[PDB]
Amino acid sequence: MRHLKSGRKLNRHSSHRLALYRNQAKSLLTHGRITTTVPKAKELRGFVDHLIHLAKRGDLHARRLVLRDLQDVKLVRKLFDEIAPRYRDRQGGYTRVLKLAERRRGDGAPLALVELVE
Amino acid sequence: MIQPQTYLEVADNTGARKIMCIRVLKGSNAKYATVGDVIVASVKEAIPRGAVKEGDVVKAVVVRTKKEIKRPDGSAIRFDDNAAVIINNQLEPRGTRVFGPVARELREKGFMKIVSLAPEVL
Amino acid sequence: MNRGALIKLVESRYVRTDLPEFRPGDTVRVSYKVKEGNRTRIQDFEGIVIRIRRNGFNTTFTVRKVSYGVGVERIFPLHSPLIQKIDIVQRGRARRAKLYFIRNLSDREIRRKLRADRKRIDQDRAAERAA
Amino acid sequence: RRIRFRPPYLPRPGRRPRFPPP
Amino acid sequence: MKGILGVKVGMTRIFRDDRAVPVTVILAGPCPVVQRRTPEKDGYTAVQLGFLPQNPKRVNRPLKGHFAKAGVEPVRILREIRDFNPEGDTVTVEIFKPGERVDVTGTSKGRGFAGVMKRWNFAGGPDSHGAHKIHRHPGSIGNRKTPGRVYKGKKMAGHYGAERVTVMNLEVVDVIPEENLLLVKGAVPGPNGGLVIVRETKKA
Amino acid sequence: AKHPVPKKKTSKARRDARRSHHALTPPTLVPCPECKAMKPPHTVCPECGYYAGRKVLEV
RNA sequence: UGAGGGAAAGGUGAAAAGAACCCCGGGAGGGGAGUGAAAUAGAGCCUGAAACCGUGGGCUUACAAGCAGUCACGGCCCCG
RNA sequence: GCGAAUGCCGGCAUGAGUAACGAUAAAGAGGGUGAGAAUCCCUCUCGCCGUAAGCCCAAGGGUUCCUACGCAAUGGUCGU
RNA sequence: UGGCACCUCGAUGUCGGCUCGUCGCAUCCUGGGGCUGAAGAAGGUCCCAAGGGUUGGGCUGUUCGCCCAUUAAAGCGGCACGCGAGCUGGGUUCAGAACGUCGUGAGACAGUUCGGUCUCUAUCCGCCACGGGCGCAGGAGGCUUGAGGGGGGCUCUUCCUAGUACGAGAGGACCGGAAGGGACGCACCUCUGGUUUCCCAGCUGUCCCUCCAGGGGCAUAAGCUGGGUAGCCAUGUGCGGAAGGGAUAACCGCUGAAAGCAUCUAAGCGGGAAGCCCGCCCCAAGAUGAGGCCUCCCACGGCAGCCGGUAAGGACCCGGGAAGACCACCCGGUGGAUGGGCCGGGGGUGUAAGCGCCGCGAGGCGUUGAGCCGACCGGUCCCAAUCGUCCGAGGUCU
Ligand SMILES: [Mg+2]
Ligand SMILES: [Mg+2]
Ligand SMILES: [Mg+2]
Ligand SMILES: [Mg+2]
Ligand SMILES: [Mg+2]
Ligand SMILES: [Mg+2]
Ligand SMILES: [Mg+2]
Ligand SMILES: [Mg+2]
Ligand SMILES: [Mg+2]
Ligand SMILES: [Mg+2]
Ligand SMILES: [Mg+2]
Ligand SMILES: [Mg+2]
Ligand SMILES: [Mg+2]
Ligand SMILES: [Mg+2]
Ligand SMILES: [Mg+2]
Ligand SMILES: [Mg+2]
Ligand SMILES: [Mg+2]
Ligand SMILES: [Mg+2]
Ligand SMILES: [Mg+2]
Ligand SMILES: [Mg+2]
Ligand SMILES: [Mg+2]
Ligand SMILES: [Mg+2]
Ligand SMILES: [Mg+2]
Ligand SMILES: [Mg+2]
Ligand SMILES: [Mg+2]
Ligand SMILES: [Mg+2]
Ligand SMILES: [Mg+2]
Ligand SMILES: [Mg+2]
Ligand SMILES: [Mg+2]
Ligand SMILES: [Mg+2]
Ligand SMILES: [Mg+2]
Ligand SMILES: [Mg+2]
Ligand SMILES: [Mg+2]
Ligand SMILES: [Mg+2]
Ligand SMILES: [Mg+2]
Ligand SMILES: [Mg+2]
Ligand SMILES: [Mg+2]
Ligand SMILES: [Mg+2]
Ligand SMILES: [Mg+2]
Ligand SMILES: [Mg+2]
Ligand SMILES: [Mg+2]
Ligand SMILES: [Mg+2]
Ligand SMILES: [Mg+2]
Ligand SMILES: [Mg+2]
Ligand SMILES: [Mg+2]
Ligand SMILES: [Mg+2]
Ligand SMILES: [Mg+2]
Ligand SMILES: [Mg+2]
Ligand SMILES: [Mg+2]
Ligand SMILES: [Mg+2]
Ligand SMILES: [Mg+2]
Ligand SMILES: [Mg+2]
Ligand SMILES: [Mg+2]
Ligand SMILES: [Mg+2]
Ligand SMILES: [Mg+2]
Ligand SMILES: [Mg+2]
Ligand SMILES: [Mg+2]
Ligand SMILES: [Mg+2]
Ligand SMILES: [Mg+2]
Ligand SMILES: [Mg+2]
Ligand SMILES: [Mg+2]
Ligand SMILES: [Mg+2]
Ligand SMILES: [Mg+2]
Ligand SMILES: [Mg+2]
Ligand SMILES: [Mg+2]
Ligand SMILES: [Mg+2]
Ligand SMILES: [Mg+2]
Ligand SMILES: [Mg+2]
Ligand SMILES: [Mg+2]
Ligand SMILES: [Mg+2]
Ligand SMILES: [Mg+2]
Ligand SMILES: [Mg+2]
Ligand SMILES: [Mg+2]
Ligand SMILES: [Mg+2]
Ligand SMILES: [Mg+2]
Ligand SMILES: [Mg+2]
Ligand SMILES: [Mg+2]
Ligand SMILES: [Mg+2]
Ligand SMILES: [Mg+2]
Ligand SMILES: [Mg+2]
Ligand SMILES: [Mg+2]
Ligand SMILES: [Mg+2]
Ligand SMILES: [Mg+2]
Ligand SMILES: [Mg+2]
Ligand SMILES: [Mg+2]
Ligand SMILES: [Mg+2]
Ligand SMILES: [Mg+2]
Ligand SMILES: [Mg+2]
Ligand SMILES: [Mg+2]
Ligand SMILES: [Mg+2]
Ligand SMILES: [Mg+2]
Ligand SMILES: [Mg+2]
Ligand SMILES: [Mg+2]
Ligand SMILES: [Mg+2]
Ligand SMILES: [Mg+2]
Ligand SMILES: [Mg+2]
Ligand SMILES: [Mg+2]
Ligand SMILES: [Mg+2]
Ligand SMILES: [Mg+2]
Ligand SMILES: [Mg+2]
Ligand SMILES: [Mg+2]
Ligand SMILES: [Mg+2]
Ligand SMILES: [Mg+2]
Ligand SMILES: [Mg+2]
Ligand SMILES: [Mg+2]
Ligand SMILES: [Mg+2]
Ligand SMILES: [Mg+2]
Ligand SMILES: [Mg+2]
Ligand SMILES: [Mg+2]
Ligand SMILES: [Mg+2]
Ligand SMILES: [Mg+2]
Ligand SMILES: [Mg+2]
Ligand SMILES: [Mg+2]
Ligand SMILES: [Mg+2]
Ligand SMILES: [Mg+2]
Ligand SMILES: [Mg+2]
Ligand SMILES: [Mg+2]
Ligand SMILES: [Mg+2]
Ligand SMILES: [Mg+2]
Ligand SMILES: [Mg+2]
Ligand SMILES: [Mg+2]
Ligand SMILES: [Mg+2]
Ligand SMILES: [Mg+2]
Ligand SMILES: [Mg+2]
Ligand SMILES: [Mg+2]
Ligand SMILES: [Mg+2]
Ligand SMILES: [Mg+2]
Ligand SMILES: [Mg+2]
Ligand SMILES: [Mg+2]
Ligand SMILES: [Mg+2]
Ligand SMILES: [Mg+2]
Ligand SMILES: [Mg+2]
Ligand SMILES: [Mg+2]
Ligand SMILES: [Mg+2]
Ligand SMILES: [Mg+2]
Ligand SMILES: [Mg+2]
Ligand SMILES: [Mg+2]
Ligand SMILES: [Mg+2]
Ligand SMILES: [Mg+2]
Ligand SMILES: [Mg+2]
Ligand SMILES: [Mg+2]
Ligand SMILES: [Mg+2]
Ligand SMILES: [Mg+2]
Ligand SMILES: [Mg+2]
Ligand SMILES: [Mg+2]
Ligand SMILES: [Mg+2]
Ligand SMILES: [Mg+2]
Ligand SMILES: [Mg+2]
Ligand SMILES: [Mg+2]
Ligand SMILES: [Mg+2]
Ligand SMILES: [Mg+2]
Ligand SMILES: [Mg+2]
Ligand SMILES: [Mg+2]
Ligand SMILES: [Mg+2]
Ligand SMILES: [Mg+2]
Ligand SMILES: [Mg+2]
Ligand SMILES: [Mg+2]
Ligand SMILES: [Mg+2]
Ligand SMILES: [Mg+2]
Ligand SMILES: [Mg+2]
Ligand SMILES: [Mg+2]
Ligand SMILES: [Mg+2]
Ligand SMILES: [Mg+2]
Ligand SMILES: [Mg+2]
Ligand SMILES: [Mg+2]
Ligand SMILES: [Mg+2]
Ligand SMILES: [Mg+2]
Ligand SMILES: [Mg+2]
Ligand SMILES: [Mg+2]
Ligand SMILES: [Mg+2]
Ligand SMILES: [Mg+2]
Ligand SMILES: [Mg+2]
Ligand SMILES: [Mg+2]
Ligand SMILES: [Mg+2]
Ligand SMILES: [Mg+2]
Ligand SMILES: [Mg+2]
Ligand SMILES: [Mg+2]
Ligand SMILES: [Mg+2]
Ligand SMILES: [Mg+2]
Ligand SMILES: [Mg+2]
Ligand SMILES: [Mg+2]
Ligand SMILES: [Mg+2]
Ligand SMILES: [Mg+2]
Ligand SMILES: [Mg+2]
Ligand SMILES: [Mg+2]
Ligand SMILES: [Mg+2]
Ligand SMILES: [Mg+2]
Ligand SMILES: [Mg+2]
Ligand SMILES: [Mg+2]
Ligand SMILES: [Mg+2]
Ligand SMILES: [Mg+2]
Ligand SMILES: [Mg+2]
Ligand SMILES: [Mg+2]
Ligand SMILES: [Mg+2]
Ligand SMILES: [Mg+2]
Ligand SMILES: [Mg+2]
Ligand SMILES: [Mg+2]
Ligand SMILES: [Mg+2]
Ligand SMILES: [Mg+2]
Ligand SMILES: [Mg+2]
Ligand SMILES: [Mg+2]
Ligand SMILES: [Mg+2]
Ligand SMILES: [Mg+2]
Ligand SMILES: [Mg+2]
Ligand SMILES: [Mg+2]
Ligand SMILES: [Mg+2]
Ligand SMILES: [Zn+2]
Repeated sequence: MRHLKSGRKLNRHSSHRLALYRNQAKSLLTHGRITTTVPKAKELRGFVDHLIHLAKRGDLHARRLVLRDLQDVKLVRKLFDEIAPRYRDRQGGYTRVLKLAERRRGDGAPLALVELVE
Repeated sequence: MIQPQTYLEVADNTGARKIMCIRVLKGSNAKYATVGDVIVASVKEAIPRGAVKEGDVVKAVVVRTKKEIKRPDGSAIRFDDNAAVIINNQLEPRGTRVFGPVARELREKGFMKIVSLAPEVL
Repeated sequence: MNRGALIKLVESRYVRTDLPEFRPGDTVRVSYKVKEGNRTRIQDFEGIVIRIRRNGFNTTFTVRKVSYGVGVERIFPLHSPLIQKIDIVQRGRARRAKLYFIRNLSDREIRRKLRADRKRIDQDRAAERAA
Repeated sequence: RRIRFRPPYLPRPGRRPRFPPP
Repeated sequence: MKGILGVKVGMTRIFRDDRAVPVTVILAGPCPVVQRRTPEKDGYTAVQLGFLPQNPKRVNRPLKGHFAKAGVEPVRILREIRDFNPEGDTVTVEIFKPGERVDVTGTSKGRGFAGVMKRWNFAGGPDSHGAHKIHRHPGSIGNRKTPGRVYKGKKMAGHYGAERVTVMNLEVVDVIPEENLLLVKGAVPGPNGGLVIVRETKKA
Repeated sequence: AKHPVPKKKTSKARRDARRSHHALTPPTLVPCPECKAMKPPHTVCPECGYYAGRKVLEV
């Protein structure tokens, strides 16, 4: 059973799944759009959003928090200084996931892209 | 939740100090005794020359349990040990005093004798 | 339909508001109606509150006291009609929500770990300066 | 319920494998 | 022999005469009658009740027509109560009065593919003393050459739950007609949000 | 555990019997409203790169 | 380890005349073109059985009980 | 003169698209190359070893070393 | 326990236990009876009865048995002495060792003793679950009848009646009525109580970012510790066994001959079991004997037939779901609250960081119930369910 449980396991233990979510956040805040598997993508959404929405808050605490997942001071800075601001008046929903048409070759994995909004 | 093997403190002055449950007299197959039930039990530790002595097989009623007893008023009460007062075949205490509080259920179960001898009833 | 809202509606006829706020570590006196065949009386029970479970009208708190050398813990529904009043006998300063640890502590020891919640005490005095 | 104790007819398995053949 | 559709909303307990009363809360009315079954026409007797309103944009034409004929706005769910003919053309919780006793059907929570232990309270295996990978296994299922086969209905692991369960003789503790609420004492199949049926009880 | 094994060879008829459910269903595919090329629905069109009216991909 | 044990594996065509060139393909392979009496003799090559695997057609089959056939009648399809 | 010798040799079935794909140290993204990329190169990130899972001798192997060009087959997938 | 030696020695694994049971009835209990050396209560003995029930522990490999504490009762047997492709492996078949005994000896024993390899993959039938296909003479969307099945079926204590009947007395009812249990079943999660792999906090070593402050990884597949929401859960909670109708068993009878009397029977009619039928709960029209009701579509093109476009509908695809291995079921798909984010509440945790103050310091106090904050109850189109494709009747004959 699984009745009413939010979150995937993505065939990773606890420690790894977190890592996974971070070094995607990092890749996505860096490049603004990445491609993964559709499920990992779907989960990336919320993870990033919160960090984005925190940068939006802008305060020191907010940085230090965001910095716990992202680690990179330069990055956080591009997050706060260049990223947060385009969403001042956006109320949640700072990411979008769009499904790609082709499956990967080696394993036939369904791919999607995740990107930051405008 | 007293069940056979369970050791319980005796809270009277019979002289027995620790007794071990050996039956729950409550049906042909009760899994557990709670407050106000009677167990048969052997005595595993007594003090010298009480009325009761090591190895005696006696009856006792349960007066404290470490597992909480729920009450129709939605409340519950729970004690720090499980206790019994050794009794005679007409549910009278064989002891002359009982020490510690006892659960109020003992009254509804007609052990008023032990209840009054008790210093506090919760 | 808002199911949660609906439950609250039903619970609403039964919610109290006349009882004092208190926290884990506070020492408290609960005056509880009690039946005894035949008088139904009020038996106070005074101890430290070691837990408060919060779930709305269903929050319940737990009180530990020592009684003639045996420890007692008793669980009351925060909204039980069967509670007459609750008298804060003492504010205590815990550092955690659930205080089960005082179960294995010497009456000295508890006293060290649960010092008088000086802030919330002075605060109590602040009210009762009543106009 | 038989009294005359019923000896086993068979040895409890087992010893060794004819590995390999090639 | 009255009855009514409704959705399960949840549990709390109330206090009544210095007692906690576990209750499940059910939103019951209002259920409009949308067909009657008659012995002449149908061969037996019952009301078809509708329940919960539906977006007419979602109501296909065969259905829209059935509703139409019964002069009734679209409903999410249709279910019959058997041998019940209400005077009115709408059944509401008013038909139950606190202190009545009722039966409740609903659909139990699915447990999916359940093992023999969760399903049937089998005793499983030892967990030590030598037990080799059988700790929740069913044990033996059979005899030998006679009868050389397995019984129909041999208890086994399979799907479990998400079935019709009717729980009987529960006490109506209160009814709140201003809100279409039914407070039945104790517990009812299905998840909060499940659809349930409340019938006047058969146990007497 | 005692090494279960098939008691008889499975007929040509009986394997193929089993295999009655092995047929693939062809990809479900729609026309891309922009370049009229066929594609999985709900995917970004890989021919023109449009989705929901707009360009989303260089391709 | 060693003494020692100890296989499988023959055949284009008369003649390489062993398929230039084009076409699809990364290639493999193939389609044309060419050679040849013959190329399902095209080199993975005489002949090319059988088991085994396919594709296309005819008859048949989802209320039936079976060493799978045999005898009878009927239906459909083929050859007159 | 074969149908049986748990016969001999060989070929092809069944089991079955089933078990498995060899340590639960672990991955993610971007860029490149390419007909083709989860699997090759490069960058960032994350994990694992660190009396080792790093380094040096010796046996034993015997070119496996370094470059260029390749991907039929070997590589438990893929493969540039 | 034996006799026999018939399948099986190109293998039918064998004691006991565990697990799962199912059946017999020569019934242990519980229901119903006759007789009694049956006053009562209790009990003897026999008859009817297999629906349900039939406990926990000491000894020993043990089955068996003895014993302790109970109990309504602690039934006996069959199923390869049921069940090793289900587990065990204590015991009895091997190899080692020893004792007693026997043998000069090697060794031996229906003696004793310690030790001693139990085999991932289910083809078929059978079983538990779930689909796919086709069918149910037009195609569709709903709602149902229930043939036939399956489930369930236990029992105690106390009190009232009544210290009455009965009995010197001790003891002590029938009938009728009330309450409270044991075990078991189905559900549930309000409470109690678990868990809750990252929801919060503390803590040590270490490497790091960025020196401090603050943080990160690793110490497990949570480093450790204290707590812990939903969910899934029992020790927790609700409810179940029936009632009731009918036909019967043994048994008791009414009327009544053959047989002027008698007779429960030959004619006929009563009463009578926990058992039987129904009733309760669940499954169920592949019930091919393929049922019924309500609503929707309709006479479309060319030659009980085929082809093509539609009709009502349907599927595909997508967002999901206390539904679920896949499948299936259910909800939603911008005419939208489906999931994601954001917002509010809940709930956990238990007073963040920063800064000001006090202390030499470790710290402490205040800002501050602060900060963080999964799933729960809601709001809100910010993000994504864009756009679409394909199926699908034209109704056989008397
Ligand atoms: Mg489920
Ligand atoms: Mg699980
Ligand atoms: Mg969810
Ligand atoms: Mg997670
Ligand atoms: Mg999930
Ligand atoms: Mg992985
Ligand atoms: Mg995997
Ligand atoms: Mg983990
Ligand atoms: Mg870890
Ligand atoms: Mg999309
Ligand atoms: Mg796709
Ligand atoms: Mg590949
Ligand atoms: Mg002694
Ligand atoms: Mg709620
Ligand atoms: Mg409301
Ligand atoms: Mg008092
Ligand atoms: Mg329903
Ligand atoms: Mg199981
Ligand atoms: Mg169960
Ligand atoms: Mg269980
Ligand atoms: Mg067990
Ligand atoms: Mg177990
Ligand atoms: Mg064990
Ligand atoms: Mg073993
Ligand atoms: Mg194990
Ligand atoms: Mg048979
Ligand atoms: Mg199901
Ligand atoms: Mg009320
Ligand atoms: Mg629920
Ligand atoms: Mg097996
Ligand atoms: Mg094994
Ligand atoms: Mg084997
Ligand atoms: Mg095998
Ligand atoms: Mg076989
Ligand atoms: Mg074959
Ligand atoms: Mg074939
Ligand atoms: Mg087959
Ligand atoms: Mg040799
Ligand atoms: Mg030649
Ligand atoms: Mg030649
Ligand atoms: Mg020639
Ligand atoms: Mg060429
Ligand atoms: Mg080319
Ligand atoms: Mg290339
Ligand atoms: Mg070529
Ligand atoms: Mg070609
Ligand atoms: Mg060619
Ligand atoms: Mg020519
Ligand atoms: Mg010629
Ligand atoms: Mg030829
Ligand atoms: Mg030739
Ligand atoms: Mg040839
Ligand atoms: Mg020749
Ligand atoms: Mg050939
Ligand atoms: Mg064919
Ligand atoms: Mg038939
Ligand atoms: Mg037929
Ligand atoms: Mg013929
Ligand atoms: Mg022969
Ligand atoms: Mg063989
Ligand atoms: Mg062979
Ligand atoms: Mg053979
Ligand atoms: Mg051979
Ligand atoms: Mg041969
Ligand atoms: Mg051979
Ligand atoms: Mg061979
Ligand atoms: Mg094969
Ligand atoms: Mg498969
Ligand atoms: Mg298989
Ligand atoms: Mg498998
Ligand atoms: Mg292997
Ligand atoms: Mg596998
Ligand atoms: Mg591996
Ligand atoms: Mg491991
Ligand atoms: Mg790339
Ligand atoms: Mg690659
Ligand atoms: Mg490649
Ligand atoms: Mg790459
Ligand atoms: Mg790899
Ligand atoms: Mg690389
Ligand atoms: Mg790790
Ligand atoms: Mg070191
Ligand atoms: Mg040397
Ligand atoms: Mg060398
Ligand atoms: Mg070599
Ligand atoms: Mg070199
Ligand atoms: Mg080289
Ligand atoms: Mg090299
Ligand atoms: Mg190279
Ligand atoms: Mg290669
Ligand atoms: Mg290649
Ligand atoms: Mg290759
Ligand atoms: Mg080559
Ligand atoms: Mg290879
Ligand atoms: Mg390869
Ligand atoms: Mg390999
Ligand atoms: Mg014999
Ligand atoms: Mg013989
Ligand atoms: Mg013999
Ligand atoms: Mg024989
Ligand atoms: Mg034999
Ligand atoms: Mg054989
Ligand atoms: Mg054989
Ligand atoms: Mg054999
Ligand atoms: Mg066998
Ligand atoms: Mg066997
Ligand atoms: Mg038996
Ligand atoms: Mg039986
Ligand atoms: Mg009998
Ligand atoms: Mg009797
Ligand atoms: Mg008798
Ligand atoms: Mg009598
Ligand atoms: Mg007598
Ligand atoms: Mg007598
Ligand atoms: Mg008799
Ligand atoms: Mg008799
Ligand atoms: Mg029986
Ligand atoms: Mg039986
Ligand atoms: Mg024993
Ligand atoms: Mg012992
Ligand atoms: Mg024994
Ligand atoms: Mg022993
Ligand atoms: Mg012995
Ligand atoms: Mg014995
Ligand atoms: Mg008796
Ligand atoms: Mg016994
Ligand atoms: Mg056997
Ligand atoms: Mg047996
Ligand atoms: Mg046996
Ligand atoms: Mg056996
Ligand atoms: Mg075995
Ligand atoms: Mg055995
Ligand atoms: Mg067996
Ligand atoms: Mg076998
Ligand atoms: Mg088993
Ligand atoms: Mg032994
Ligand atoms: Mg042994
Ligand atoms: Mg030996
Ligand atoms: Mg010895
Ligand atoms: Mg000797
Ligand atoms: Mg001898
Ligand atoms: Mg001698
Ligand atoms: Mg001698
Ligand atoms: Mg011999
Ligand atoms: Mg040993
Ligand atoms: Mg031995
Ligand atoms: Mg085995
Ligand atoms: Mg083993
Ligand atoms: Mg297999
Ligand atoms: Mg199979
Ligand atoms: Mg078979
Ligand atoms: Mg079907
Ligand atoms: Mg189907
Ligand atoms: Mg539907
Ligand atoms: Mg009908
Ligand atoms: Mg029926
Ligand atoms: Mg049938
Ligand atoms: Mg009386
Ligand atoms: Mg009862
Ligand atoms: Mg229970
Ligand atoms: Mg809850
Ligand atoms: Mg709970
Ligand atoms: Mg709770
Ligand atoms: Mg709790
Ligand atoms: Mg965290
Ligand atoms: Mg650290
Ligand atoms: Mg640095
Ligand atoms: Mg520092
Ligand atoms: Mg590290
Ligand atoms: Mg490390
Ligand atoms: Mg690790
Ligand atoms: Mg941690
Ligand atoms: Mg806890
Ligand atoms: Mg913990
Ligand atoms: Mg929880
Ligand atoms: Mg339970
Ligand atoms: Mg009856
Ligand atoms: Mg009758
Ligand atoms: Mg007469
Ligand atoms: Mg006569
Ligand atoms: Mg008669
Ligand atoms: Mg009668
Ligand atoms: Mg009669
Ligand atoms: Mg009578
Ligand atoms: Mg009964
Ligand atoms: Mg049905
Ligand atoms: Mg039904
Ligand atoms: Mg039908
Ligand atoms: Mg039939
Ligand atoms: Mg029908
Ligand atoms: Mg879907
Ligand atoms: Mg799904
Ligand atoms: Mg839909
Ligand atoms: Mg659409
Ligand atoms: Mg939403
Ligand atoms: Mg939302
Ligand atoms: Mg929230
Ligand atoms: Mg809040
Ligand atoms: Mg709160
Ligand atoms: Mg502070
Ligand atoms: Mg602070
Ligand atoms: Mg200073
Ligand atoms: Mg909040
Ligand atoms: Mg969230
Ligand atoms: Mg709106
Ligand atoms: Mg389109
Ligand atoms: Zn396009």
